[PDB]
Parts: sequence; structure tokens; C-alpha cells
Amino acid sequence: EMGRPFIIVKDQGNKKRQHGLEAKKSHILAARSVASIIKT
Amino acid sequence: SLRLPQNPNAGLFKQGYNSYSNADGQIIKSIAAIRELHQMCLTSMGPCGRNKIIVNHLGKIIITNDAATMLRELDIVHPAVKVLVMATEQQKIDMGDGTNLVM
Amino acid sequence: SLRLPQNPNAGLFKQGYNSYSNADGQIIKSIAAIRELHQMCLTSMGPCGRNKIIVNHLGKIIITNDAATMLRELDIVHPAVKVLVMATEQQKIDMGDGTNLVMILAGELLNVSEKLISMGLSAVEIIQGYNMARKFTLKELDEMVVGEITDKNDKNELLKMIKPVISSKKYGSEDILSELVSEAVSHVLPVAQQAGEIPYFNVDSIRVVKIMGGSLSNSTVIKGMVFNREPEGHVKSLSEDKKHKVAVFTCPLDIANTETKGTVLLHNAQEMLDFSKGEEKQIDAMMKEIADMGVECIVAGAGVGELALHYLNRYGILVLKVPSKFELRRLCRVCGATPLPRLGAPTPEELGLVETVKTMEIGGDRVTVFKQEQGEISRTSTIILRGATQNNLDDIERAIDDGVAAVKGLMKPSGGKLLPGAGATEIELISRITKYGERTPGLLQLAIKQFAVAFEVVPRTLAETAGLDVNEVLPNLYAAHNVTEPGAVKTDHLYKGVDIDGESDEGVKDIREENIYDMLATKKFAINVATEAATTVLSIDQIIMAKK
Amino acid sequence: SLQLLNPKAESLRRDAALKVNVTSAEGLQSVLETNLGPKGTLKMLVDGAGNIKLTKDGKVLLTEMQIQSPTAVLIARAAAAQDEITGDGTTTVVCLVGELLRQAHRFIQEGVHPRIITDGFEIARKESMKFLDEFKISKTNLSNDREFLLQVARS
Amino acid sequence: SLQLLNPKAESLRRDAALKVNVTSAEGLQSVLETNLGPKGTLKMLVDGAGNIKLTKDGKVLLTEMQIQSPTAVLIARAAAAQDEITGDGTTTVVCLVGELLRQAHRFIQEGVHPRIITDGFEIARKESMKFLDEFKISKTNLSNDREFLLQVARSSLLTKVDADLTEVLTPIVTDAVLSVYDAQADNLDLHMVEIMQMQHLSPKDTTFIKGLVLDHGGRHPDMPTRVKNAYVLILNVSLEYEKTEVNSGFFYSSADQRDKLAASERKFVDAKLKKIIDLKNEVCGMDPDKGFVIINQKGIDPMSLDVFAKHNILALRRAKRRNMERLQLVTGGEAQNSVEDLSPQILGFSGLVYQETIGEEKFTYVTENTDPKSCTILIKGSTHYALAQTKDAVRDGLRAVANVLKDKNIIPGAGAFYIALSRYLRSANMNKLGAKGKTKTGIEAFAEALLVIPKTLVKNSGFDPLDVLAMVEDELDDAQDSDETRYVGVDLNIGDSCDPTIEGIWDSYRVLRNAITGATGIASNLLLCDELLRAGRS
Amino acid sequence: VVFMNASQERTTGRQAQISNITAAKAVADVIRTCLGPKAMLKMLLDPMGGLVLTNDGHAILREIDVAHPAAKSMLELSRTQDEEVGDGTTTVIILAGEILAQCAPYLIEKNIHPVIIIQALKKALTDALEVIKQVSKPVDVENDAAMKKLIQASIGTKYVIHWSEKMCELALDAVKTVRKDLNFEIDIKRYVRVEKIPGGDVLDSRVLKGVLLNKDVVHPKMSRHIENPRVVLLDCPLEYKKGESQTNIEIEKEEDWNRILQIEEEQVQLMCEQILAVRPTLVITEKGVSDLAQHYLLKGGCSVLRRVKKSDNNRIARVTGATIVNRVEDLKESDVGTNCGLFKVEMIGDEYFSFLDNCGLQKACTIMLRGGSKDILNEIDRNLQDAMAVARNVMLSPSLSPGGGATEMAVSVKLAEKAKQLEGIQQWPYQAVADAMECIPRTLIQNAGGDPIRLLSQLRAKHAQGNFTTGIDGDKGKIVDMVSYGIWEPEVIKQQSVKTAIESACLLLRVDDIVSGVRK
Amino acid sequence: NFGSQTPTIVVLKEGTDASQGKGQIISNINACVAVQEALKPTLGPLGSDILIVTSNQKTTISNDGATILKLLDVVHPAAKTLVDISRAQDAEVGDGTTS
Repeated sequence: EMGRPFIIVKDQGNKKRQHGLEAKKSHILAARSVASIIKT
Repeated sequence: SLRLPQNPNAGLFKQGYNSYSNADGQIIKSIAAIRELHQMCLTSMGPCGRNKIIVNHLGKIIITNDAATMLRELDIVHPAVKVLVMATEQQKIDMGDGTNLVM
Repeated sequence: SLRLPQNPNAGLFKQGYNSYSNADGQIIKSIAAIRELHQMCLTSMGPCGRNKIIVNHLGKIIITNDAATMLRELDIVHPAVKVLVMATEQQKIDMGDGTNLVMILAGELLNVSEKLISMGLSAVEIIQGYNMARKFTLKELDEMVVGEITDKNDKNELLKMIKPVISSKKYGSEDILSELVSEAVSHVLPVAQQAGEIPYFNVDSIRVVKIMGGSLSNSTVIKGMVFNREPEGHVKSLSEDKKHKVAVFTCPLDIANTETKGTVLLHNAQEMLDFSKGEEKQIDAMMKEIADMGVECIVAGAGVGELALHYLNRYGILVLKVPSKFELRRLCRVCGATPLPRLGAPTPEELGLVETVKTMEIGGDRVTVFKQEQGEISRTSTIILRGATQNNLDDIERAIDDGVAAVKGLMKPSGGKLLPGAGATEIELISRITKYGERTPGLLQLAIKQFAVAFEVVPRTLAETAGLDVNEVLPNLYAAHNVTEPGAVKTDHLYKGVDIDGESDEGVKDIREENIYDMLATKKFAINVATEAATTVLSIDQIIMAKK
Repeated sequence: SLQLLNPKAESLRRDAALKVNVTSAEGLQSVLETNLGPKGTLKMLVDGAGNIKLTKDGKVLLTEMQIQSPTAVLIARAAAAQDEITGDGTTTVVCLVGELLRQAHRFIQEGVHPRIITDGFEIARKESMKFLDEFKISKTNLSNDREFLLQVARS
Repeated sequence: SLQLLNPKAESLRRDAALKVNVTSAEGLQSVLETNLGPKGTLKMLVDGAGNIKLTKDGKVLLTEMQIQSPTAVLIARAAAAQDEITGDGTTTVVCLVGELLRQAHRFIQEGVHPRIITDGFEIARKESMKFLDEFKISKTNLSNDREFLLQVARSSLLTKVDADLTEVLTPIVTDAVLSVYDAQADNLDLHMVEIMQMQHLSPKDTTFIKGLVLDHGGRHPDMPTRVKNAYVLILNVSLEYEKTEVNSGFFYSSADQRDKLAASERKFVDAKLKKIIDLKNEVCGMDPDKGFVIINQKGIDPMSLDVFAKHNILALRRAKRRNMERLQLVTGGEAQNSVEDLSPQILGFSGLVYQETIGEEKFTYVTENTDPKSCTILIKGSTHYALAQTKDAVRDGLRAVANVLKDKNIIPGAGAFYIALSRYLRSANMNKLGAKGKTKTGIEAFAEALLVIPKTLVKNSGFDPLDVLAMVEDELDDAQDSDETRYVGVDLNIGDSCDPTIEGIWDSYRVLRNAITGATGIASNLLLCDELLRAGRS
Repeated sequence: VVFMNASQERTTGRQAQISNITAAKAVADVIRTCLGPKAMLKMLLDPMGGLVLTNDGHAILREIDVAHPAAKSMLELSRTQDEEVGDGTTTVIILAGEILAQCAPYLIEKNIHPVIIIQALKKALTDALEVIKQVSKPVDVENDAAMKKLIQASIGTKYVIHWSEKMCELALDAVKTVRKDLNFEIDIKRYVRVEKIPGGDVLDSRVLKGVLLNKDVVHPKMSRHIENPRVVLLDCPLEYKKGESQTNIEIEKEEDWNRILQIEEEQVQLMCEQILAVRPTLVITEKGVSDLAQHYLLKGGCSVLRRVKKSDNNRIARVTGATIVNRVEDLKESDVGTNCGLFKVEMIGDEYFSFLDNCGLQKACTIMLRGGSKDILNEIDRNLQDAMAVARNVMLSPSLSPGGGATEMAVSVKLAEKAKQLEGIQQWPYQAVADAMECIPRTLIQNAGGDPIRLLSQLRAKHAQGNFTTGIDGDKGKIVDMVSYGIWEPEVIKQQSVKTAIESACLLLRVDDIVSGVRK
Repeated sequence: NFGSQTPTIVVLKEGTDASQGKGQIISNINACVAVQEALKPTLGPLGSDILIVTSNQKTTISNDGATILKLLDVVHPAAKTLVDISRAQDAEVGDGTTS
């Protein structure tokens, strides 16, 4: 950090970033929650 | 012209100290201040005098027409009254009679 | 003992008012306050200078190394710094050249003044030392001038003037940026040699159009003005040639309306039936006289109604919108036309000539081509500037304006009066003022000798920004000036200067082959403004501020 | 006795008020003390709006900078009106008023009444007017001397 | 450049701090100038607790009132040191310091550097010390005349209370010395007189006593209050043991030893009492009108009070530390610690011993001595401040009459010494200069500043000080050519001059000598201080 | 995360060098008016309320709290000059502050590395010590008239110059009394006692050899005047001693409790008999004295003083020659103080004072200073310590150097001749010391009201004529030599001032970063 | 002289950042590399896409270097240079904005 604030994009702490296997697991479980609703 | 110079002596002594001097007040002014307590003793003088109820911060009530007893339980900020209060205290301690006449 | 008297009788003024005087080291703090913004412009000096980023309160970012432009967006607090800020802005307006020199020279005069004040020199004696040394400085500049521009326009001669000026601002490639500016200058010159007429030039004639995309090598020079516009009715390449006749109307095209309570009055149905067809015959009668004169293009200055645009598409007449004023004013200078407010038939003598009008895609939008050709020459040409980033497009626009302002310096004085560049101008003045300081008896020689020491910043800045040691390179340059002048004439040692990188060890032989020179008219006002800027700070014994 | 008339009020009288006129005029004269003379100091005024006023005129210093002390307000209005009609004398009146208060203040502490002190000011000033007639030098405009107008303008 | 070192640091340089030293000293002087002289104002000190103190002396005023201004702190510490050695001159030094600064500040605005101003102060002060030797008059104290001591002691009391109480206290402070003297040894101590604070009669009804008076009364009723012949036995040992040094306890096997172990502690008490009883009857037995009195510094066992009650012996406990030395001087006895060594030679003698009951406390009175070497002064008052106002008047009157015996030279008062220095310091000729025009600037500032003392006296009386001093200079001019030495004073009654020797006004030698030297150093350092800085860690 | 919790942001490069130079210059700028005989005074306000008014350099620095970390190193430089010598603390900061002021336009302008400058500062320091050694001349150290003019060097600046004629006689006999033959005189300030007595006159003073105690007598009968006093120092208190073992006595018989109090009285009488064996006239102890031991010593005429300061007992043993012995059983006639005389207690209303007069070469003296006020009396105390410190270096080495602007300019002239002969990268930093030595003589003119431009211009021309004795007058500002007026100062003062300034300049020029928040 | 405070004049208005030292130009490099970190996996036909939701809750899925930089609001001065070259490349040719 070197001691100075580093902000690339406005609302830095507001926005979140997902990547890797955790980003794929959240997308599959999001469809499984919708599927189990429609499957009934 | 909005703010006063505050005087140079404001920095001298402290802000809590108050001054009453000749031509600065007192001079029959403070004499008119003790008239409130003077009238208190005028109504208590004689066989027809009126007693006065005093409630101390502790809660004890002392009802008497004696000026030496009344001025003892009263907390008075005015300093020159204490000159008259301490004058009545000597009358009670030594002779014990005439405290109302002294005040 | 617990609390101070806190400056009694200070209630004479508001608590926000503060008093700062030359005593108690505040005049030293004022000089030290200059060094905060002085080092900012030191790294920006020369062709190797570094540009700076300044973000304003609105979010606009201007990346430039120009000292006059950077100080505009910055918020200045110290009062004497505003003296230095406003001094650099005047140099950019007047001569359009030498802006970084005024910023650096005025700052170094205060740095050498710190030692002068410490020795006990009064503020009056310090001012008299700079005034007497500046008068001798201006006289030596006219003695050291070499060469002249002579003829107004030349292909080679314009490379010795605009090119060294634009070398410091966005160096990049040399011949690419020099050819673009030098081409637009030859078009706005009236020429007309041997006629004895008084030459004339306009700095606002050349306009720079910023278009993102492409590359710098794809840029070109357009004799006409370029705007972003969309034709209303139709687009026409105008391949039928035989040039064109064009008219310009500063007033909009529409039925004349009463300025007070314009209202349709119909008493009976007989007047209502002819009201719809009546307005159609008014524009038809007015536009027919224009079409009969052979006018294929009409320039409008305001919004044009749809009823007027209908008959313009019938005869195949182009429509142009020119908002505000200055945009329309420079259009008539291209074609040589005189605007008239009425909608009637224009005068044939007031009609302009434009051979072709083209619409093509450059940066993704439709632009109209006013470009002229060899014959029927036009004035106020524009330069298309292509770049990847918009930040580079802003300073190059100001870099071209620096070359345009250099052309103005070829008009008012008797000539160009080229001076040795690469810092050789300020170095030669050091040895001349040093001899001048000894010729003046008295105590005023202290400020005169230190006045020439302030000129050492130019060779040190060019050497420091070039990645070279100022201790090795600078003393080696005085070896050419320490041998004075020999028993024979024709001494070329005056062309020695500071070199950037390369092999160092002085170098570049004589700068006469390098062709980089300086303008004499620029150095005259650059020294005067920088001296008065430092003199004003030294002439103020007490500074008073409000609210802070 | 003012505390009985108003709940909250501020007043200073006699020796408290005597230090008001003497000290406030002393701080104002000290600002223009370094101003008087061709070698005098140069002052710059910068307000909160960003404007810059650089001049040696004492009238600009009084108009741009506010004064909380009411004593200098009487002096500021007197020094400003002097430059209005005569175009000169702004810093002169301030040095006269501020010093005359201090020169007469030493005898006030000695017990001398202020009225008989101010009564001597009129007697001494009327003599300056009678001496002014013999002090002034007559100049005839029929000569049309240009050198005379040059030396006066350089003052 | 100070804020660069610390953000919270503040300073005032050159004239910024110079205006502080002139104003703060003038403001402090303006309050205390009204207290100078017999007509001066009376200040009432009231703290947050409600205590009332009436005094015209600047020592008590500056002590009770804390000074916020750092400049006036130097004046307060200088006036405090003036009251320590000389017991007088608090108001005088304060009026001189503020005047030396104002007179010198007028030359500073004229372009005079403070360095040469301090030179004129030291040169003119040394010349005043030489004139002080010629102006003072030596007196003969071998006669011990009352009239000379009454006028000198009255001059100090006129600056405290009115003339009614002054005439009462004048013989008291004159009698404050009396039998205390030494021809060869020169040692004179005023700490042998005792200051008693009690409310009895009236403040004007107080009287002087020729013998020691104590505040402790008879502990037992049978103890005779009046004793015609008493032998004072000084006992510094405590008859009642407070604690035992080595920790110990009593372990008894049977209940019969409980009264025996209690009687074990009765042997040590009776061992000290055995030799005391034998000392009384040793002189003569069965002798009426001759009593025996013991004065103990420590506590006395209430159980032992009945032992002396049968023998009619008066006992006193909890005596002050300074009381032991006074018993040898008054009663003529000798201080004794234990009872192991006794004799009639070490016992004191008193012609009258009696006790009076005032309020709920009883006071012991001892008087009628042959050659008493010490005495006391009873200060009575009608209120709380009457004890503090009279005490401050006596203590300031003690040091005045002491310098008469310490220094036989007496300097006339009533501002006669300050006026004489005015004409002497005007022109020093070629005697002492040191520089051309540099030294004469500081001398003129110091000469005109010494006239504030006589002018301040007139301002408190309500007259014109310029008209009073005008007739003073006219008398001194004709006295030089008439071959007659005259001392011109200042009379505050009719607003005219007078003679301090005839009017009975004089001043002490150490008071005036330390005032000129003390006020010179304070005013000089303030003129040499161009910056007032405050820094530290909170 | 935040990584470093202490100053994660950093200020490095030229920004850290400017903050170190600017803050160091502000330390010397406030004391510029504190140099010279016309120098002004500075008042300081501590959080406790005590006011300190002095022109001394060290007393001003140590009482001011500086928030700038590198500027605090300037505060401790005067402590090095004060503890080692005690004179010249003002000239150290003025010189060290001018070096960094002159060395500033190098790293920013010439871009010269600090170590390159440090190598030039060390070479200039060696040449500066040689110039000071050449201009120094030896003088007689046993001449009393010559040492009086040397003490006046530091007095001319101080306010005590009016009493300088009297003050030199006070400081001369004080140093000569405590010094002894052995590292030569090995004199120490701890042996010299300076007592501050409020009131009195400064013109009237005397050097008293002994210890002045403010304690009164323990008994009225005690004789306050003794013709032939005998002092015996005892560290053990005369009160009954109690064992630290916390002994608990179990009392059974009725005669056991009465015997304990008797034995306590017998031992106190026994300890007095051990003292009376040598029959001392005086008794001095550092602890309390019981009332029982007072009567037993009345028969022998032993005056007892209690609660004496611990360091005062060592000073009594030097003047009286007595040997400190804790136990009364080892007391001998050899341990009794001898040669002491003139024991008298003067009566003063404030406190009781006891006098001692002397007739193993180490001695002590107590200087009684009588001022006009307690705060001025604190100034004379500080002025007396600096006056005696000048005579120390004179007795240590015979070398004596000129002062008042002659020594500072004598070095700058020699540095100008060698600078042009170097012809190298070190030539620029070598010239910084030559211009740094000019601040001290230039400050003397600015405080005197003269023109430093014309005086310093002709001053350098005088030193080129071959005479090093040309100074600058503090009053008239004349160029007359210092031999006529007689300003001379020990070489140690000139050496310690130059050595400290060079070592301090190399420290702050090596700081490229300033970080905080550590909280160790 | 008008007060015992005597404030120290600051050259720049309060709130202005600092510069020079060591690592100031390095701060601009790490800002562009971090933006590059998102566009690297989007390169190539087998590359991935980036899901970006603005403050208006507008879902947009783009691997294009020009569109990604238009969604986010870049307040970093040096990081905005990558936005200009992405919009300039998309305006003329239209392809290669990620490269």
C-alpha cells in the first residue's frame, strides 16, 4: 500500500469481487435454489 | 465597533475575581443591598416581632426572632453582610443579649 | 504564568487577520514557499522535462509540463506565490513562448536573495542591484544575436523556429510535429511579395481539432475548417466539381416573426384556407432567388425550421449549423464571404468559393470537409490531430499554439533575431555580468554578481533532467568561455551548449548544425517579467492575510 | 449601575475607558508607522475571495480590513475623509491622533483634567494658522513654470 | 519560526513583548497605588470559602490573589522578598517597578536602545547610595528614650488603621522591645514576642503584657487559677506514653495478674511523678501563697491530673515549639527534658500567675517578673478580620522599630528622600558618564521616575500632586543660598509641605535601600527581555 | 492489514532534508538576539509555573518542548557544551545552525552526496583545530590579576557586568579553594556550594569556606557562638534504634515492662557517653534527634543539628577535616573536626543560618549571594557557575585563545586559501565551513546596531595582513584589535564549539526519512 | 503580529496529496497492472467474461476492454489512460481493445 490510499474505481469498498472456484460454486448453488423451487 | 477592547487589565488577575471600588459601585448601592436582610430583622424586633423560618441544606428548621441565630444558618454570598453577621455573633457569645439591636 | 497575555490589544482587527513581516524569518519562509512549487517546474523544463498531472475539483485532468497552464488549476495560498503565478500567465498570453523560463528565473532570484539578505543587504539596495543588472542584460542580448529569418515563408527556415519551440512540449518525433505546424502557417500568410504591404498574422487563425484514435503519423493538414456535423436532408460528395458558390447567413432560415406578440389572425374561413399554402409560397419565393444564383451550400447560425429545409433539399442545397459566434466568424474568412442578415438573394460579390465538400468517418463520427485547394487560397486552416489518449491531445494543442505564437514574433519586430539555444543564452550573460559587477564601485556589486549566478539554473536543469552529473558536466562547459576571445576573429565558441544524454561530455559540437535556436523577442519579456516578479516579493516588507 | 438596567451589558469607564482610546490608537498608528515616508514598508492585502490589494495607501488598509475597536473607527472615518477632499493625509492624521492621545495621556495620569488639556489644543492650533500665513510661499501662475510642477508631483 | 518547532508554541518578539511588560506593570501598579499612604484605600479579600481579610499591605494581597500575567509575577516575588527581610516596602517596590518601565518606555519609542537605558539605572543608583549616606542622620540609642520610638512606630501604624487605634497600638509596638536588648552582642530577635488571636473586649481595648501569655488553661478544677509565687518546671517528656517502640504485649496466666500487669504500667508513671512532688516541698514545706506550675510541650496523662490536683499544681500540655525558648527568657528558668535531674536553681520565678475564661477556652497569664528577657503582645478583635488586620499592622511595625536598634541611622520619611534624589540626578557633570548621550538617557528616566512616590501620596488624599510638589522645589532653591539645611516633606492634610523630623515621620534604612536596588533589577530585566515564550508538554 | 502500524506513509528524498535543515535553522534563529554584550533576554513558561528569564543558550533550549524530532537533537547540543565546559553554549547552536543553513544549497542544487560532504567536514575540522591552536597563546596560570580579566569574558554578556569587579573576586577564591594537587587540579562543581538567600545587596558579598545550614538548634541552651568549634559527623540518628527483625517481647512479670523503658533510657545515655569521650563542641547528624538525647548532651555543651542534607555532610568533612563514622564506638580524637573556627548563628527572620570558617588538600566553600528578588537571585547563581567554568580550562591548560569575532574569522580566512588549491569535487563542501564561521561575528554587529556589510568587508582585509587579533567591538563596533580591550577565552571553549557543530551537522544530513508511531 | 498564534503559511490548500519521494511513479504502474489483471483472462476464444453491476443495479457481462472500462468509474488519473486507448481502439477498428 506504501501508505497512500489506492482506489481504482469509485465505491471501492462497496463493490465486491468473486473469482476462482468460489465464484463458480456460488453460481451453481444460485440455480439449484431456483431449480428446487420450480421442480416442485 | 462591534467588539469592546476588553481592557488590558482583563489578563491581569483572573476572570473569577470581581471588583467593587469607589465610583465603580458600592457607595450607598451595597448599603441598599443589606436593606433586604435589614427589613428581616425589623419585623422580628420587639415583643410583637415576627419569627422567621429557615431551612438549612441539612433540613433542620430553626424558628426564632434572634438575628444572631438566623444569620448563622443562612448562607450569604454578599461579603459585607458577614461584617454585620459576625458583629451579631459577638453579641451572643459575650453578653448574650441585644443581638437584634446590633443588626 | 499559566497562560500568556496572548498579544494584548489585538482586538483592533478581526481574529482572521494575520500580520507577517520581513522580520522573524518570514521573508525566508516566503522564499522557501517558492521552492515548493519551484522544484515542480524544474523537472518539467527542457525537451526531457516531465509532464505533471493536476486534478481539479470537477475531475478534469490536464497533463502538461507548461508552468503557465499548471498554475491555473492549482489553488494558491501564500500571497507572494500568486505574484509568481500571475507572472507566468502574462508571458503565455503576450509572447506565447518562454513560460517555463519566467517560472524558473523568478524563483532563482529569490533563492540567491536569501544569502543577500543574510549578509545585511537592505531591500532597497537589492532592488537597485537587479534593476541595474537587468538593463545591462537587455543590452547584451542584442549584441549576441546571430542570423535572421529574412523572407517570411520558407520550407527550411520554418524548421529553425517552430521546431525548437515544440521540441520541449511533447518531444516525441521531431519532423512529424514540425511539418504539421509549418504547413498551416504558409496558408495563412498573405505573401504578396514586392508589393510593400504591411504583413499581418492571427494567432487564433490556426485551429487544432482533437480526434481520438489512430496515430500521430496519420495526422494531416486541412486548408478548411473541420466540424462534427450531420447533414439533415442528404449527404453529397459533390463530384460534379466546377467548384461551388456558397453563402453564409448569420440569421436563421425561417419566416420573419414579429418580436412582439406573434399571433395568427384569421377573421373568416376564407383566410384560413389560404393560410396553410401561404407560408409555403413565402419560403419558396425566398429560396428560389438563392437557387437561381447557383448557391449549393448555405451556412446557418441558428435553428432552421422544417418548412425552410424542404425547399433546400429540392434544389440540392447543403445545410450547415454554426452555433454561437466565433465558429461562424472564421468560416467566412476561408471562402471570403460577407454575411448579410436578410433572406433575399445574396450579392454575387459576397459569395464564397469552395471546390469540394466531403463527409467521411475519421474518429467514428461524420465530419464535414471545408478543405481548399492550390488555387483560390484560403485562410484560417485547421490541423487534424489524431491520438490514442485525450490527455495527450490537450497539451499538443497547446504545443501547436506555442508554434503559432512564435510566428507572431516574426511580424512586429524587424526580424526573427535568432539566439543560441540549449541554454547558451543565459550562460554567456554570466561572464558579461561578472565583468559588469567589477566595473561598478560600491556595495551594489553584491547583488549584480549574484544576479548572474541565478542564470546557472538553465544549464544545471538541462543536465539534471538528462540523467547527467551537474558537477562533471557544468564546469567542463566553462572551459569554452574561460578562454575568452583569441587574437583572431570568427570565434564559434559561442555555440556551445548543454546536451541531453548520449555521450555527454558537453557535445553536439556547435549548435549551428543542430538548428535549434531561441527567439530574442521572447527573452526580452521573459527576463523583465521574471525580474519584476522577484522584485515585487522583495519589495514587500509586510504581508497581511485574511480569514487564514 | 448598568447591570441593573440591562441583564447583559458591557461597559468600561474612567481608567478603563482611558486605556481604550490611548492603546487602540497606539496599535493603529504602529501599523501606519512603517508606512509613512518614501522608504516606508509595502503591505499586501489578500482577502478570502482571492483578491490582492498591494499599495502603500493607508486608506486601503482601513477600508479592506475590518476594525473591531470603536476608537479606531472614528480615526478610520477621519483618515478616509482626509483623502477624499485633499487626496492626501490618510497616514498623517492617524499619526497625529494616535500620538496626541499618548502625549496628553502622561499628564492625565498626573491628575490633570482632560478638558483643560483639550482647551490648550485649540489655542495651539490657532497659532499654527496664524503662522501658516507667514510660513507659506506665494507662487504666481503667470510664469507657467513647468519645473515647479515637476518637483511637486514627485512628492 | 517558533511554530515549526512546536505547533502549540507561541511567542511575542521585540515590541510585542515590550508592550506587555509596560502594561502589566502599570495595571498591577494602578491597583496597589491606591494603598500607599495613611489615606490609602482598604482592600477586602474574599475567597471562595467566604473568608474576609482587610489589609493595606501588598504582601497579603499578592499572596491571596494568584497572578495570571507572567510579567506581574516578577513584581510579586520581588515585593514578597522585600517583606521577608525588611518587613516593609511591598507597595513601594510595586510602584517603583511600574514607573521605571513607563518612563523608560517613552524613550524606547524615540529610538533609544534598552541597553543604554539599563546603564543609566545602575550609574544613578550608585550615586543615590552615596547620597543616602549623607542624607541619613545617626541617632543615639543608648538613652532608650520613649518619644523617639513613639514617633517612628506611629508612622508605620498610620498606614494601617485610623488615628484612634493608632494611638492605642503606638505604645504597644513601642513596648514590643523594651527589656530585650544587647549592647555588645547586637543580636536582636523579634520572634520572642507572641501573637495571640482571640475575640475579647474591642480591637481598641487591647493592652501590652510584660510577661508570657499562653492559650492553655487549667485541666483540673482544683488547680488554683491565681498563684502568687510559682516555680515553672519545664518538662519536655510526655507523661502519657503514646506507643511503645518495640512491639510487646501482656500475657497473664491467671486473672489475679490482670490488675498486677495494669499496675505494672503504674510504676513508670509514678516514677516520673515521684521526683516532681519532692521538688515542690524541697524549697519549703507547708508554705502558703507559693505554688508550683508545670508547662509541658507534649501531652499530659488525664489520669495524672489528680496527682497534681491534691498538691494544687497547675499543669499545661501541648505547648508550642517556640514556647520552650521563651520560658527561659521570661521566667528565667532552664529547659529540662526528663525529671532525673532537678534543683531549685533551674526553676523559674513569677510574681503573678492567673487564668481567665474567655468563651469555651481558658488562657494562662504570666507576668510580674524581675528581669524578663521576653514579652508578648495580646491582639484582641471584634471579628475575624480584626485579628488579621491588627496582626499585619503589628508585624509590619516590629521590623520598623528593629532597624532603629540595628542601624542607628534614621532617614526622614514623607517622600523627603525621593524628592532630594530628583535634583541630584539631573546633572552628573563629568563625575560618572561612560558614554556621550547614551548614559544620560537612562539617568533622566530614573530621576523623573522617583517622583511617583510623593505624587501617589497626594492622589490618595484627593489633592493635586503637581501643586504640592511645586512649592517643594521653591523651598529647596532658597534653602541652598540661605546656608540652612532643611528637609521638605509632604503633608496630606492642608496640601502643603512640612518637615518629616518635626512632624514625626521617618523611614527605615533597609526598606529604602532594598527598594531602590530591588526595583532596579526587576525593571532592568523586563527592558532587556524582548521575547515572551511559552513551551512545554501538557 | 495496514502492514506497518507506524508511519506507513513515508516522506523521503529532498523533502526530508528540507524539514531537517529548516527546523535546525529555527533553533538558532531564536537565540540570535542572545549573543553579544547588548544581547536581550528570553522568558520561559513551564507547565509548573516557574519563570526562568536568562540569555543563556542551554537554559532556553532544554525548557522548550520541540515537536520536530530532528530539531530535538539541536536541544541536546548545548548540554554537551554545558556539562563538559559550561561556557559557549550559545555559539554552538548558532554555528551548527549556520552550517546546515549554508550546506542546504548542495543536495538540492549541486546534488552532492552527504558522505562526500561529510568527508570534507572532517578534513575542515582538522584544519580548523590547527588554526585555533596557532592563534592561541599561553599565559601565566598563577597570576591572579590575569585570571580576573579572563572571567570577565563570559560576564560581559551577562547582566552581572555591573558587579563584574566584585564578581571576579567571588569566583576566583572559589575555584582556588576546592582545587588541589594530584589530573592537575581536578576541580569539580560539586565541591563548590552556592547558597541562594533572598534579599540583601549584590554589592555586599563574601566567599565563606564551610557549609551554610538553614537548620536551627535543637535546644535553646545550645550555644550559638563557639570560639574553638569541634565538628563530629554521625550518620546514626540519636533516636532509639529499633531492630528490623520486628522483635516481639512477651511480658509476664510486672517488672519486665518497666525495665524495657529504662533500658531504652540507658542506651541513649550510653550513646551520649561514647560521644562525650572526645568531648566535641558540636554535633551534626543527617537524621532526627530524640528529646531524651538532648538533655544528656547539655552537660557537655554539645550543639546538635538534625536533618542535615546527605551531600552537605561530605562538604563538612572537607572543611572541618572530620571523618564520618556511623557507630559511636569508633569515635576517636582523630575523627573530630579540627582547625574550624568562627562558629556563629546569625539571626534572620526568614531562617536560622550557621557559619563556619576554616583555619587532605580538598576543601570546600559556600558563596552567599544576596539579590534583589528570588528570580534575579536564580540568575546570579547561573552566572556564577558559568564564571567559575571559565577559570577551569585556564588552570587545565595554559593555552589561551582570542574571542569576540577574532577566532571565528581567523579560521575562515585560512579556509579560503586552501579551497582554491583543492580543485576537486570536495571544493564546494569545503567552502561551506568558511562561510559558516561568519555567523558569530556577523551576529555581534547586528545586535550592536552597526552595519555588517561594511564592517565584515574591511574585517577580512585586516586578517590578510598577518594579524589574527582583530575582533569586533560589542558596543561601538570598531575594528580595533582585541588585545587593547583584552577579550580572551580558553581554547577548550573554541574547540568544543567547533567539534560539536561538525559532529552534529553530519548527523542530520544523513537522515533521509522521518517516521513516527512506533511507541516503544 | 496581529496575534500570538502566527500561523505557518502552507503552499497548497489543505486536502492536497503528496508526491516525489520514492515510489510515486511506481504507484501509477501498479494501478495499470491491477486493471490489466481483469482483462488478461478475457483474452483468447477460450477466455472468460466479467460480470459487473453498477450502482444502478444494471447487469452487464462484457469481456471487451472498452466496455468494461466504461462500466466502472475510474478516479485514478493514470488508470484513465487505459480507458482512452480502449475507447480509441473501439472507435476506429473496433477490435483489439483488450490486447
